[PDB]
Amino acid sequence: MKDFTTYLSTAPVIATIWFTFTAGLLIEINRYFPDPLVF
Amino acid sequence: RPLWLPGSTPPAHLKGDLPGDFGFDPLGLGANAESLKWFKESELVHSRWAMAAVAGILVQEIVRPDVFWYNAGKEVESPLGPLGLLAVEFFLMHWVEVRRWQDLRKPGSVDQDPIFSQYKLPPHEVGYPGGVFAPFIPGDLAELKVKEIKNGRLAMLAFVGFVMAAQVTGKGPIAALQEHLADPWGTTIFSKAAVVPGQAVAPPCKIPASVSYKGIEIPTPCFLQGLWP
Amino acid sequence: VRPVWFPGNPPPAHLDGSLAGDYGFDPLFLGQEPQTLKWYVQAELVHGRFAMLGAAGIILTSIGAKVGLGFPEWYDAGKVVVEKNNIDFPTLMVIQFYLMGWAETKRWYDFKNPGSQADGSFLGFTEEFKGLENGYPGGRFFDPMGLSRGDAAKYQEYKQKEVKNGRLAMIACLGFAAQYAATGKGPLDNLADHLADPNHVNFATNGVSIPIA
Amino acid sequence: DAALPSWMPGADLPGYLNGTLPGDFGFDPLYLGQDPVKLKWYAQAELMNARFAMLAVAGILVPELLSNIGFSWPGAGVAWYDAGKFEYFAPASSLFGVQMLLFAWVEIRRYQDFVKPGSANQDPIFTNNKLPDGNEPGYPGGIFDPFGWSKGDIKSLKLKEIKNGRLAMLAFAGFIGQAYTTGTTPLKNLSTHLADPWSTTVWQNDLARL
Amino acid sequence: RQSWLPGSQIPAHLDTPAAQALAGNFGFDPLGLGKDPVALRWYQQAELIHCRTAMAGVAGILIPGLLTKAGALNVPEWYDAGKVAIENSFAPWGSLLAVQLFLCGFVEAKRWQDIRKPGSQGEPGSFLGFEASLKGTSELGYPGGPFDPLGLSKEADKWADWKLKEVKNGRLAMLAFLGFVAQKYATGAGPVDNLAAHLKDPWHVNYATNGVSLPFL
Ligand code: CLA
Ligand SMILES: CC1=C[C@H](O)CC(C)(C)[C@H]1/C=C/C(C)=C/C=C/C(C)=C/C=C/C=C(C)/C=C/C=C(C)/C=C/C1=C(C)C[C@H](O)CC1(C)C
Ligand SMILES: CC1=C[C@H](O)CC(C)(C)[C@H]1/C=C/C(C)=C/C=C/C(C)=C/C=C/C=C(C)/C=C/C=C(C)/C=C/C1=C(C)C[C@H](O)CC1(C)C
Ligand SMILES: CC1=C[C@H](O)CC(C)(C)[C@H]1/C=C/C(C)=C/C=C/C(C)=C/C=C/C=C(C)/C=C/C=C(C)/C=C/C1=C(C)C[C@H](O)CC1(C)C
Repeated sequence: MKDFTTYLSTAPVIATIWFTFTAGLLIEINRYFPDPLVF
Repeated sequence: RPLWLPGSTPPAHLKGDLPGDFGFDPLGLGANAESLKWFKESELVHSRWAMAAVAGILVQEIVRPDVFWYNAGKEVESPLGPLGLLAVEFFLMHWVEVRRWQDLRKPGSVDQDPIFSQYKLPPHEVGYPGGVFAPFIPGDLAELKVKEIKNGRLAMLAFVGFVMAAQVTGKGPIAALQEHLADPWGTTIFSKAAVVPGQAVAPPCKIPASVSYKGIEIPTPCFLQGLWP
Repeated sequence: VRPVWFPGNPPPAHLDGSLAGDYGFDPLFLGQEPQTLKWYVQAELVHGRFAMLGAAGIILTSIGAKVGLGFPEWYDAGKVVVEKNNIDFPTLMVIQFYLMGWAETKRWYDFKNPGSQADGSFLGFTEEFKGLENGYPGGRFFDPMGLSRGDAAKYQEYKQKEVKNGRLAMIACLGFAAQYAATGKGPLDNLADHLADPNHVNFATNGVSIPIA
Repeated sequence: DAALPSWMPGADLPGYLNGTLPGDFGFDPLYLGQDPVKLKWYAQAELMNARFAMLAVAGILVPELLSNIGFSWPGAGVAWYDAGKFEYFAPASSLFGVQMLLFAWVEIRRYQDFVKPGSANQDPIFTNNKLPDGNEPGYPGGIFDPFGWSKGDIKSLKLKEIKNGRLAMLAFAGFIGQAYTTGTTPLKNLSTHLADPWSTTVWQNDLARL
Repeated sequence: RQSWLPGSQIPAHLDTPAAQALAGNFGFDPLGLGKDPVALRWYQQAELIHCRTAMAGVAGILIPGLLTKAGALNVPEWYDAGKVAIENSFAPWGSLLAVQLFLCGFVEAKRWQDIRKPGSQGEPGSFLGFEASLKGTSELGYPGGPFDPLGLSKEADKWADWKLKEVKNGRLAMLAFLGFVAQKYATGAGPVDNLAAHLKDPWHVNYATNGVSLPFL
C-alpha cells in the first residue's frame, strides 16, 4: 500500500487529480452561477 | 450454598458476602467494585419502593375496589392542588435523596442531625442506616437482610406484573386474579395472543391513549405496545 | 490457526488476530500500514455503532408501522417529523452538525494525540475522556456500568460481539436501502410478503434484481 | 478543610476558605475566590452589597407594612418601583446630583481606607476627632458604633450581619423577580400566596402565563 | 498550558518564553503568521489597537442601541447614525474627515515611532516638557503617564490578569462588530432587533433561515 500511495504521489497522477479538482470546481461554479461576467 | 442454578459455577466477583448472593450475573454487571457498590444501593432502594408500592396497590384495591390504581392519579381530588403536592414532594424527596446520595459517596458524613446536635446515627453500612430508622429489629440481622432482599425482588417482579396486567386487561391485581381463577385455561397470556410466521396477534391496549386532567391532555400509552406478543 | 474468511488461505501479515473480529479479510491491502489500520479500526467501529442504532430504530419503527400504531416508514419519517411538528430542517441540521462537530473533533484530536482530552480543559473533566484503547473510549461517561474495567475475558468477548453485530447491522442497512430501491415498500412489509410465499416472493421475482428473469 | 460549618456536609471544600472571613461555609463551586486579592475585594463587595440590600429590603417592606394599617402619610399607595415618578420638593435630577457628590466623598474615603487601613480614620476638619487605631477594612467603628456594640462577641455579630445581608440580597432579587412577573408589590404577593398556597405557587402562576 | 485546540500541536514560535509573555496566548496560529519575532511583535501591537478600537466602537453601538430599545435614549442605528449626525452638523463629512485624519495621523505617527524605537518619544526639549510622560513602560503597547490616570497598572499582582481581560474582551468585540456587519447584510435590522427576534423564536429565526447564510438550503 505504501508503494501504491507513493505511485499516486508522482507528478502525473498528482497533476491529473489536481487539475480534475480545479476543473470540477470551476465547472460547478459556472453551473450554479451561469454566465458570470462582472463582480 | 444455594444458587440460581444448582450445579453451575457462580461468577468470580460473587463470593457470597452480600445478602441475597445467589451467583446470578450472566452479563457481569457487578464485576467492578464501584459499580457493584452503586448497584447494591440501587437494588435496595428499588426493593423497598416496589414493596411499598405493591402493598399499597393491594390495600387500595381491597379498601377501594371501585377505584382503579392505574387511574388513581386522575380520579383523586384533594383540597391541596396538584402543583402544590408536586412541589412538596419534590422538596422533601430532593432533601432525602441528596442525604442518601451523600451517605453513599461519603460514608459516615451525614449521620448527624442538622437541627439537633444531640442526635446522630451510629456507625453503619451503606444502604442500612439503622439507629432511629430501626427502632425494633426482631431476629438476626443477616437473616432479615436476606428476607428483605428476597421479598423486594418478588415485589419488583410483582409491580411489573401489575403494570402489564393493568395495561393488557384493564383490571387491578385482585380483579385480574379472580378473572384468571374463573377461567384458568382461557385467561393466560398464551390464551390472549400468539405469533406465527403468517400472523401476529396482540391483545388491545385497554389504557386510553389520552387522559383529560384539568384541561391538560396527559398522554397515557401502554408500555411498548408495538413489541407486545 | 484461527478461522479466516476464506478457509485454506493464510491470513495477511498485517492481520495477526489481535483486533476484534479478525478473520484476515483484506484482499486489497487497504489497512496494510499500521497507522492506516488504526484509523480504519476506529472507522469500522463508528460505522458499526451507527449502523446498529439505525437498524434498531428502523426495525422498531417498522414494527410500530405494521401494527396499528401510526408509525411512518423509515424513508418517510424525516418528512413526517419535519411537517407534523413545527421544526425547521436547516436549524436541525445546524444543531446536529454543531453537536456532532464537537464530539467528533474531540474524538479526532484524541486519535491524533491519545489521552490529550484528559487535561481538564473541557469543564474540568479529566478521567472521563482519557480513553482506554483506540476506538474504545472507556470511562464513567461512555461506560457507566464499568463492563470494560472488569473481567478482561468478558471484555474481549463483548468486543468480538460488538464488531460482529456492527458488521451485520451494516449489511442490514445496505439491505434496507436495496429493498426500498427495488420493492418500494418497508422492510417488514418485505418480510411479511416473503413469509406469505417464500417460493415466489423474493429477489428472483421482484423484476428488478435479475433483469433477465 | 476543618471542622468549620459547611454548605454540604461531607463535601470537599476548597482550602483557601479557612474561616477567617465571617460566614465562611466553603460555598464556592465556581472557584471565584481562588485569587487572594480577588477574595479580599469580593469580601468588601459582599459586605457593601449586603448592607445596601438590607437597607433596601427594610425600606421596601416598612412603607407597605405601615400602609396596610391605619398609619397614613403623603407617599402611601405608591409602590417601591413607582416611587421614582413621584412629586417631591426637588426634582429627581437635582437629588441625583447631590447624592452623587456626597457618595463620591464617602466612597473615596472608604476606598482610601481599604487600600491603606487606618489612613482615613482622621477627620480632615476637626483634627481632634478620630476613629480608634485598631480597625479593619469594612468595619469602621468609632463614631459608626456609638453604642459600643462591637465590644462583645464580634465574631457572632459579624456572622449575624453576613447572614442577614445574604438573606436581604436574595430578598431584593426576589422583589425584582416578583415585580417583573406578577407586576404587583411583594406584600400583596405574600398575601395572595397566604390566601391559598396550594394554588398560588411560582409554577402555577408561571404556567398560567405560558 | 491553555490551548485553542486540546490535542493539537502548538507551534514552536508560540511556545517561546517571549511569546508566552503575551496576553491571551492559546497557541492559535494555523497560518504561521507569527513565526518571525519582529512580525509577531508588530502583530501584537496591531491586535492591541484593534482590541481597543473594537471595544470602543462596539460599546458605542451596543449601549446606545440597548438604551434606545427602552426609553432612556433615542440614538438611531449604527448604520444610519452617520447620516443623521451629519444632517444637523456644523461641518460636512469631508472637512470633518480631513481634520480627523490630521489629528489621528499625529498621534499614530508618534505611536509608530515608539514602536520602531521604544521610549524614543522622551527626547528632551521636543514636546514642551511633556515628552517625559510620553515614554511607555517596559512592555510595548502599554504606556503610562497621561494614559492610565487611575494608576491601576502599578500593581503587578493584578497586572497579568488585567491584560488577560483586555485582549479577550477586545477579541470578543472584534467578532461583535463583524457580526454587526453580517447581520446588517442578512436581516436589514439592528443588532438589538436581531437579538429580540431570535429570543422570540430561536428555533425558526436564525442564520439558517435568513436565506443568505445558507444559499444551498
Ligand atoms: C428571600 C427569598 C424569597 C422568598 C421568601 C420568596 C417568597 C415568595 N415568592 Mg419569590 N423569588 C425569589 C426569592 C424569594 N421569594 C428569588 C431570588 C426569585 C428569582 C428572581 C424569586 C422569584 C419569584 C417568582 C417569579 C414568584 C415568586 C413568588 C413568591 C411567593 C409565593 C410562591 C413561591 O414561594 O414561589 C417560589 C420561590 C422561589 C422558588 C425562590 C427560591 C427560594 C428562595 C431562594 C428562598 C430560599 C429558602 C430559604 C430556606 C428561606 C426560606 C424562607 C425564610 C424567610 C423562612 C412567596 C411569598 C410568586 C409570587 O409572586 O406569588 C404571587 C412568583 O410567581 N418568587
Ligand atoms: C423498617 C421497620 C423497622 C421498625 O422497627 C418496624 C417497622 C416500622 C415495621 C419497619 C417497617 C417495615 C416495612 C415498611 C415493611 C414493609 C414491607 C413490605 C411492604 C413488604 C412487601 C412485600 C410484598 C411482596 C413480596 C409482594 C408480592 C406480590 C405478589 C407476588 C403479587 C402477585 C400477583 C400478581 C403479580 C398479579 C396478580 O393479578 C395477583 C397476584 C398473583 C397476587
Ligand atoms: C472490508 C473491505 C476491505 C477489502 O480489502 C475490500 C472490500 C471487500 C471492498 C471491503 C469491504 C467493504 C464493505 C463490505 C463495506 C461496506 C460497508 C457498509 C455496508 C457500511 C454501511 C454502513 C451503514 C450505516 C452506518 C447506516 C446507518 C443507518 C442509519 C444512521 C439510519 C438512520 C435512519 C433511521 C434510523 C430511520 C430514519 O427514518 C431515517 C434514517 C435517518 C436514515
Ligand atoms: C488570528 C488569526 C491568525 C491565524 O493564523 C489565521 C486567522 C484565522 C486568519 C486569524 C484570525 C483572524 C481574525 C478572526 C481576524 C478578525 C479581526 C477582526 C474581526 C477585526 C475587527 C475589528 C473591528 C473594529 C476595529 C471595529 C471598530 C468599530 C468602530 C470604530 C465602530 C464605529 C461606529 C460607531 C461607534 C457607531 C456609528 O454609528 C457607526 C460607526 C462609525 C461605524
